Amino acid sequence: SESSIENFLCRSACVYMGEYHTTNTDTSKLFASWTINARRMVQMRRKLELFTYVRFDMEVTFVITSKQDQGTQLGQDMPPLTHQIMYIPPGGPIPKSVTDYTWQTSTNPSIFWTEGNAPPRMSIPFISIGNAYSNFYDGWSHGVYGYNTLNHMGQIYVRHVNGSSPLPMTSTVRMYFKPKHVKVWVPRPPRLCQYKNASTVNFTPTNITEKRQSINYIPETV
Amino acid sequence: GLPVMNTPGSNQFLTSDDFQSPSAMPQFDVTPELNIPGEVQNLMEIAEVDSVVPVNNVEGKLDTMEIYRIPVQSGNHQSSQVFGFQVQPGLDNVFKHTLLGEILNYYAHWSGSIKLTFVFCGSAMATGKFLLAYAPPGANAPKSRKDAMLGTHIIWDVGLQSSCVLCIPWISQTYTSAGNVTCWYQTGIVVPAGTPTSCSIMCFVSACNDFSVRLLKDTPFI
Amino acid sequence: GLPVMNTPGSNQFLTSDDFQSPSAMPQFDVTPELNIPGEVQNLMEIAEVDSVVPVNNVEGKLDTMEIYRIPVQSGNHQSSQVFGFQVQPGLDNVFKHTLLGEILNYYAHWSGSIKLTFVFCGSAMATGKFLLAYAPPGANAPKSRKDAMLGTHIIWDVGLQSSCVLCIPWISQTYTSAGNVTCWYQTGIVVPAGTPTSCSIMCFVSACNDFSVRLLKDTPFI
Amino acid sequence: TFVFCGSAMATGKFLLAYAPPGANAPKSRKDAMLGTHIIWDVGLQSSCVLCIPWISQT
Amino acid sequence: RVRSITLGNSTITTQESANVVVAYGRWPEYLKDNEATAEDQPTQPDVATCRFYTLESVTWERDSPGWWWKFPDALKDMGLFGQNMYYHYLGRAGYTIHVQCNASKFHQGCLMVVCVPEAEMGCSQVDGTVNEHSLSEGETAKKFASTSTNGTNTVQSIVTNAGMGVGVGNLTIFPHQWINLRTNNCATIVMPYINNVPMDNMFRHHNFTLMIIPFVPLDYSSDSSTYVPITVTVAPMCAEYNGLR
Repeated sequence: SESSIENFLCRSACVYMGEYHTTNTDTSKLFASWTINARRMVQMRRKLELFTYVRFDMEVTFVITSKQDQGTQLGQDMPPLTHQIMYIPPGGPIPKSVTDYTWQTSTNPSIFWTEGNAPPRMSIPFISIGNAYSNFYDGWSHGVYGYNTLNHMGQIYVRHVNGSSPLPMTSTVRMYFKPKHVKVWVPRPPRLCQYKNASTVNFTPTNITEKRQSINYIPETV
Repeated sequence: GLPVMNTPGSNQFLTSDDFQSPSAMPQFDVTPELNIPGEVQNLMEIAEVDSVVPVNNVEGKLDTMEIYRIPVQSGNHQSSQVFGFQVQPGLDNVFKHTLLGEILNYYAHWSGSIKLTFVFCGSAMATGKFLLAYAPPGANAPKSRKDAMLGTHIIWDVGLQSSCVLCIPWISQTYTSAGNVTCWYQTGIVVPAGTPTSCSIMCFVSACNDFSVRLLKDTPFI
Repeated sequence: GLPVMNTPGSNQFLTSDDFQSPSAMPQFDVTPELNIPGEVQNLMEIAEVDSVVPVNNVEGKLDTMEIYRIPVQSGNHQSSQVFGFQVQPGLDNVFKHTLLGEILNYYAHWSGSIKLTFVFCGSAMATGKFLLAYAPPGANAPKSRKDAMLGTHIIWDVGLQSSCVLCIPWISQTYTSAGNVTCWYQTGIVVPAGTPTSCSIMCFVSACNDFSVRLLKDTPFI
Repeated sequence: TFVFCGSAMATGKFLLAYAPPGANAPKSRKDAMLGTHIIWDVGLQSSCVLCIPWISQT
Repeated sequence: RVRSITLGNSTITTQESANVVVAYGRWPEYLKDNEATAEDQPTQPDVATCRFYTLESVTWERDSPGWWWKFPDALKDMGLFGQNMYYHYLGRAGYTIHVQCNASKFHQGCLMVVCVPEAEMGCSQVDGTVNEHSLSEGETAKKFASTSTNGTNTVQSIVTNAGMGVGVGNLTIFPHQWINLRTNNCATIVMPYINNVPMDNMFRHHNFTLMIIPFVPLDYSSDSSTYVPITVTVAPMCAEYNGLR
């Protein structure tokens, strides 16, 4: 009953930790970004490789902290900061800067939040025109091996909701991920190799198990 | 209206909570389910499958197929030992990476009973006898064929049976304090003319119907 | 009184929430509704209307009415091709800005079936024949009139019918991997004396009854 | 009807393939496998029977 | 004690005491009526799909790591089944695989016969992309290796990892049979259609892979035959395609 599929997988984990600033000279360090694939968190990856097709809902909680730079200016009296967290479905537009029009589009679901309150949280349905996600794919996209276009699940963008010419602060986000209502099909043998990259199944040859003294060896009874 | 009183535990994010969550895409109808063959409800369905044991895990043969073959030699050697090991899945290197072994390393406490199966892979003209002996946990390994005969044993005649199955009741975890299994030459192998010389034994391990696991943890393999 | 316990998620502003709200003008009676004609319940009611396709979208004629007219020429040319295009709404520039095309660009996944309609706008004395051929997705475009006749086709005689309707079943999105439609001169146009020389074909696209859309997003047009 | 007259200790496999009238003879084992065939294991059967429907002359 | 089976204009003979594995308990069938009811039109040829297609034989010797075949792309030149792979854009099918071998009673050996669904294989070098020609040769079996491979574009086909980074003793989780030469020399596996969509293209996607691996190597003595041939015969079952009208 503790070996049920739901108790084995319905558990939370930190999957991404990014940093983003209020003012900078880089314009890519002004927002935080993460493509959502289930092959780049090594926590849940090996537990999912026991199965061939999976189907679940997704629940995401956010933990956000800030600090003021140690550059020059003290004596401030700042109000609490506001943060925007935008989810893009598979097939939506992608921003390029924090001042883009794409932060304001009516079809990207977004969350606004101010510090001191409870941490924010939203839930995602099973978003696939297919009938299950695919942990394994033996074939081509149309041409990249192993990758198909049915495992698109979206992206996450975070920025500050300041006005104009803000004060210099730097923020950090932790994204916590959790699957719900999980169903699996076609079990597979476990991975007896260390993972090399986050896209393929490539590996180096490793031994089957560890050695002992002889085929008759049994350690002494205490 | 409706006087209300906040209890402690408010506005915390607990990683193991089970609350409702706001959905980010309410105007979305999910794809209906498809009846894919091979649905899994429980991890005991994976542990209750036979898998091949790497018994010959000695120095030199850890990356060849020779690790799976027990080397039966020819001639008259009718008191020597063929093999021996302790029955300790999850800990011992013999049983560590099987299908039952990999599942047991996600849990901290487990207990059940094990089914072993031995298969003689020789030519159809070979005949002979073996003795398969089991000592309970606490007892020492036998040192001769005679005192193995005075315990719990079974005499296996490979000219009449190609396989012999063995159920072991009392299995758990915490210099062994575990049971063990050994095999002894009763007779020796007799062949006619124009046959291969050597012969081999293979071994399969699985779990019986009652098997319990508790306290999901991290796996110590990656 | 009434012991109460705050759960995490308290005092956050989630952009997708659906809570009650305090009204700012409670002593206000709204104007009653008026039965205006033309009420819309669903965006599929807009997509299921015919609209004119700009098939002749070549260089030079993109801001004239000449973009909507297919140029049927006179003489004897009874094997040449009249037009051809892929059936890919939302992506292809032919179908991109129609009434069905503009609705499909608010959604990230869609699938259904399409109705095409062709109208011959010549004089009442012109007669001739055309061949309208459909290739499924995956198949190549035909290169002659003969191999278009060996597929799924229809022979359209504009002296007897002014219009011909065509339903296309398997439509979705993700160098095409889509179906296509082509038109071929079977005979050529025959006129009497004292008639205009050239003639034109127009094309209308709409959506059939079953059409599904998912994952509302931002539109990539402004 | 085909009968294998070997010793009792011999084992192996054969492929018996039939092409209809009009079709060419196969040139490999692979394209004979892509037609109508049967895999005959002489360690388990000593004989294999075969019925052929469309027979005539000119 | 011989049963003879006919499909179309094909006839093979088996032993009627053979033991059959159905893959996950599921026979093949057609997709019923109304999962895509409106305009998605299916059809089935049924005529020259249900007949036995016999591949060639492979030679088993003392040093043979194994053989594998991709399904489909191994039936792409097999007559009418390879024809509908060209004309139709979508399709699905199930299969019945017979594997047979001919040996004496003076030989010994042991085979594993397994059908691995979506056997996604890794490249020989770590930072590389696998080529499609190193995955399949069509009707010709590829070969595993008894040592670790190198070079570029090669599949890391050491037999102990099975090209998948898993332990080869654990492929009993898949539908499998054992062939032990001092017992039976036949194996039959029925394989339904398994995918995450109802139909799909047949040149871009490999559904499953048939693998044959010797655990106990073949050995013989003085004047016996130094080889054993293995024969694979495939019958497509309940195949179905998109409509063209």
